[PDB]
Order: sequence, then C-alpha cells, then structure tokens
Amino acid sequence: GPAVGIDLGTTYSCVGVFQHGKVEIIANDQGNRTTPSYVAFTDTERLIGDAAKNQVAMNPTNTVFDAKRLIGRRFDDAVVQSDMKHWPFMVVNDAGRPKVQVEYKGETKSFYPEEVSSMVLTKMKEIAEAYLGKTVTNAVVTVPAYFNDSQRQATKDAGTIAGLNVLRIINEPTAAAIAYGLDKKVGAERNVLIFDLGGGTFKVSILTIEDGIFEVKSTAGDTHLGGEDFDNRMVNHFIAEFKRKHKKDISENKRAVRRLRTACERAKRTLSSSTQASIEIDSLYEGIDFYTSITRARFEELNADLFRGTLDPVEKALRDAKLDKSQIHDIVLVGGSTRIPKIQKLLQDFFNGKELNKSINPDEAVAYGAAVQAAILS
Ligand SMILES: Nc1ncnc2c1ncn2[C@@H]1O[C@H](COP(=O)(O)OP(=O)(O)O)[C@@H](O)[C@H]1O
Ligand SMILES: [Cl-]
Ligand SMILES: [Cl-]
Ligand SMILES: [Mg+2]
Ligand code: NA
Repeated sequence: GPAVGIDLGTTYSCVGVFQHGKVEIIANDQGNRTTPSYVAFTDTERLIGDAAKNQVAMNPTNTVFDAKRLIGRRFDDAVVQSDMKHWPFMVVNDAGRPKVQVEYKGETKSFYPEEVSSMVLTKMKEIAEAYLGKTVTNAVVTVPAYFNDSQRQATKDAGTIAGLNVLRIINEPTAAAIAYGLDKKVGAERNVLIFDLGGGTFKVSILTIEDGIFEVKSTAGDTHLGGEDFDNRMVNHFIAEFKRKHKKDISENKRAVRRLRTACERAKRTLSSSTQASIEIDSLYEGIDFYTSITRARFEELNADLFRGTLDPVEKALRDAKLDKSQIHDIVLVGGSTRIPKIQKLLQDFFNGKELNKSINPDEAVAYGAAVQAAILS
C-alpha cells in the first residue's frame, strides 16, 4: 500500500501509517490529528468530519453522529431503543434493522449505520491519501473488545463500502498495547490494563500477554461515560452563570446551548495543559456576548463524582481478572479524556503511585497501534 491503521471512534476517528519504522498519525485538511465521527446532509451537500461537526448547532436534525452505537445491532435492541430517545436525528426500522433518516437535497433518505461509518472511513482514507500522495487500499480497522460478530462484520462492511480492503479487525485495547510495543516477545507473560476514557464511552480491559498472544483477562466500563458528559457539567454551570448575570435562561435555545457546549469542550482541552481557560462567545443569546473563564479546579469540582466513578470499573476488572493492583505491569491511557490531569491522578493514586504509559497521545494510541499492525500484516 502502504496499509493504514484506522480507529473508527464513537466520537472521533484517527488514521496512521507506519513508514520507516515510525508511525505517522496523519493530520486532516484542518490540521487536526483526529476527526469527528460526524456526517451532515443539507439541501445541497453532504459534509463529513470537521465540516459536519462545525454546523451541528444549526442542522441538528440532519447531522448524524453516534453511528457506532447502532452499527451491527437490530432495531429491537434495547440499547438502540434507549439511545434513540436522545438523538436529534431519526432512526427508523427497516425490516428489523435500524437506519438513520435525514433530509438530503430536499428528499428523505435513510442510511444503514455501516453506510454512515463508510463515509467517515472514506474521509479517513482520503486524509491518508493526501499525505501519502498515493491510493490507500489496505487497512486495519479497530473495534471495542465487546463487539460481537455482527458489529464486527458491519464495521468491516463499512470499510469495504469506503473502498478499503480490511486486512483485519482488531480490538482497540490490543491496538493500544501494540502501540507501546507491549506485544514484543519476552517469554514471561505480562498483565496490562487499558484505561480508555473517550468522548462517549469508558472501557477498561486487562490483557495478559505472552509471546505476542493477547489473553483478555477481564473487561469493564460504562458505555455512557465520556468527555461529552464533562462538557455537559460545564454547560449547566455556564447556563447558571449567564442567567445570574443577565437574568436570561438560554436552556431552550438549542443553538445557543450547542454553541456553549462547543466552547466548553474547547475550554476543557485547554484545562488539561493550563490551570485556566477563557470562553468568549459572540451573540450567544439575544445579541448578548458571553465572555468568561473557568479554572482547572472548578472544572474538577463540577466533574468530581464522574471522574472518581471511573475507579469502580477498574476494581471490577481487577477482581474479575482475579488480579491484584500490584499484578498490573503496565497501565495504558487511551481516549482523549485520559489527558485530564485529575483523571491521571485518580488512576495513579489508585495504583499507589504506578507510572502511566501516556507518551503517545491517548486519543491516537488506537490508530497508532492499528498502523503498526497493518504494516505487519502487509
Ligand atoms: N486535551 C484533552 N483534554 C481533555 N479532553 C480531551 C482532550 N483532547 C480531547 N479530549 C476529549 O476526548 C474525547 C474524544 O476522545 P477520542 O479518544 O478522540 O475519541 P473516541 O472516544 O470517540 O475514540 C472528547 O470528549 C474530547 O473533547
Ligand atoms: Cl479533512
Ligand atoms: Cl513506547
Ligand atoms: Mg476511542
Ligand atoms: Na478515537
């Protein structure tokens, strides 16, 4: 090819290519190392990635996201039935299969989850192609360890539809381990804990690695815990602030709320490297601008319970793996949310001071490992 490694994420996707013994995590047209798993449909065009998420606040009904939550599932699926209630876009039943229904060029159209994901994969593929200046055909696509055969088949199908020859579908936690070279043979088995706190889901896997063979010792997590929940706590905090200073409640203005949410998500990232972040939105509500700031401490306070709750699934996993804290030789951070200093502290404290593998951007670790494995399979 070369073959590329693609992390098709719930909220953000990432692509990397292994060349000259090094992995290149490829930046998109906007210079972003990860790309939103969004697709939007309008009267005139279909948008994918950044372009799609950038207009989600004004086109909520025809901007699709969270396709990964539907992929490979039946319409009757209790989780599908639950999730549907929270999405602004429509999900219909087509012969027992869920399809998202949107308006595109004035006409009603429905897409299978793999079709939406194929669009996201197409974007990732083109991102790699612009960098490589060559056609990308072969790829390794990652999936959560919990995915069943249907979910995996559907993920592979999305790749096929995107024009990719999926060399192999591998687990995200295994990919993260590969990224750190933990798959290299050393004879004696090693116990690795993958702590993945992403944009929408939280997952922990305990793997036992002996001579490159990955033995999943245990798994645990929360399919509904991620960075978006942290943005939320900030949103409500600022809705209260605006209401105090301006005696106006923006809660019912869908667009104002989405704009504030974006501002919060951004401030949140800055808070991972700075102890303070500024928020300056123009024409937030009724021509009123919202210029404010938030401290790391405040952000931590607003999310204290959520942050700490991540430890329960960790204890659970260890217990199920019939392993003690001390038996974990490596702790790998995955997911953009593990970049939050407070999260790292909680996890380290829990592991009594143990160092965390975090040199590779957590939100890129999956793609990184996938890129390495793709090279190996090529
Ligand atoms: N520097 C950072 N600090 C805190 N949160 C971050 C940072 N960078 C990204 N995030 C958050 O990480 C989440 C996305 O994680 P990512 O691993 O890229 O996606 P996914 O979970 O879909 O695989 C989002 O909630 C995003 O806001
Ligand atoms: Cl792009
Ligand atoms: Cl390393
Ligand atoms: Mg992820
Ligand atoms: Na991702």
